[PDB]
Amino acid sequence: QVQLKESGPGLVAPSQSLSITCTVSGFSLTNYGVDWVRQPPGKGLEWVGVIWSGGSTNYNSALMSRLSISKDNSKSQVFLKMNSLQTDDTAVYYCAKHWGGYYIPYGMDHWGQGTTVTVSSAKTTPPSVYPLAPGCGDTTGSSVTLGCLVKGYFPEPVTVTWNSGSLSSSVHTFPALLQSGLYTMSSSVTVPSSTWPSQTVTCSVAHPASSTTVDKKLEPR
Amino acid sequence: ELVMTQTPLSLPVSLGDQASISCRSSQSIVHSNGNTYLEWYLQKPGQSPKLLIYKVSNRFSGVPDRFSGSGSGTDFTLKINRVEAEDLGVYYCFQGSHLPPTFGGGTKLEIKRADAAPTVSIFPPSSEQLTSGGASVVCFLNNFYPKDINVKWKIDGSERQNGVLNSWTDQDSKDSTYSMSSTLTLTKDEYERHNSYTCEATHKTSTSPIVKSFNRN
Ligand SMILES: [Zn+2]
Ligand SMILES: [Zn+2]
Ligand SMILES: [Zn+2]
Ligand SMILES: [Zn+2]
Ligand SMILES: [Zn+2]
Ligand SMILES: [Zn+2]
Ligand SMILES: [Zn+2]
Repeated sequence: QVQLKESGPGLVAPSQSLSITCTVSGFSLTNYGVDWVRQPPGKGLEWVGVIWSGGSTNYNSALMSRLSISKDNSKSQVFLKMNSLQTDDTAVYYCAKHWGGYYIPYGMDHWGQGTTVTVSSAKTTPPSVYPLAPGCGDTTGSSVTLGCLVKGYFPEPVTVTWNSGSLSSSVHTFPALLQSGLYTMSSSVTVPSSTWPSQTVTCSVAHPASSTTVDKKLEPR
Repeated sequence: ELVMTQTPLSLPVSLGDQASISCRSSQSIVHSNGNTYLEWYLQKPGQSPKLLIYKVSNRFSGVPDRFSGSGSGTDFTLKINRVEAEDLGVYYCFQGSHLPPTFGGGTKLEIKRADAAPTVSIFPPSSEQLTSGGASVVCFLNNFYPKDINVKWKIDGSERQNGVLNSWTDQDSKDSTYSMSSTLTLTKDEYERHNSYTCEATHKTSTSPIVKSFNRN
């Protein structure tokens, strides 16, 4: 079974260095070449570079003077170094193997899961969570939409869980946006209106990065 | 320095119909060895890219024959027949022959469905936020189609543009609709000096806007 697995720092300051290791499983680095590809938030894929099974490298035109790609064959690991980081370098970084084991790849075979790299000068900040509850002035019927507003955190991401997962029943997760240097997202859940406020509804907000879990009971008024 | 340009950017297609994606290179891609190295990748929402077609026209293992690629020297097409729900995502042409390898800009495959009006709900600021100094009024527009939609924020019947943030979901895989969230952020002091807050959603399902509001009282 062929596997690729990237480990990265997560967050890095905007002039420091980035170093990502991709460990390889199920095939040897003396047989195949390895591509690094990146994707900035909401943008298309960019080819970053390649290290060939030989040991030689090629870099993307735009990034070629900041990039170095090395490799330890014995350890099954591939390294990407990147100097003088820009805010632009914020991306998910993937490694991929060539399916052609010879100097002309037919394509990129298997891919890693990718690793998020965030480049800034903001600091780990737990999120503020605020409940989103109907005004006592507009009673609907069949069903009720409730929300949680998750504001002022860093870095990405959070996960909002509703009632221990008991509700995937129309959860909508709105992608985070950047606000005053920090992220904000919101999540909504729709439930039968005979079960709220009758029965308890909670949103649980995990922010692994700061090690915080925040719960908010959703209550009328 | 070898630019691949994909069209269209976003391709609406009915479930079971045929989808057709094209890629053009700024320069002919053919190696004087007759060979031509063009591959098509698919990236499903939240997933790693995966190889569909590898030498203009070759299917990668496990890829159903309803996916086909063709093209000459600068002109290439991916064709998807009988489009299923699994087919949704962004398609990328890729060229590796010529150094450096380069992707096209991607084409989002969107599932066409019947128009659907949003369910809108406005939410006043929580008191715990008010305590903090801020006040965000929130509007959810859930489960609509198509994606274009206009949110207009009103404060005592006056339009407000400053401090609005909007966020769309990707297309739902089950019902094929979009949802979006609009947030108006004011200071507590700003917020407390007005009575009404109004969310207005204009959407092709109606010439009438859908309006939700509350009074602070
Ligand atoms: Zn390569
Ligand atoms: Zn394989
Ligand atoms: Zn050649
Ligand atoms: Zn067949
Ligand atoms: Zn060339
Ligand atoms: Zn939905
Ligand atoms: Zn006023």
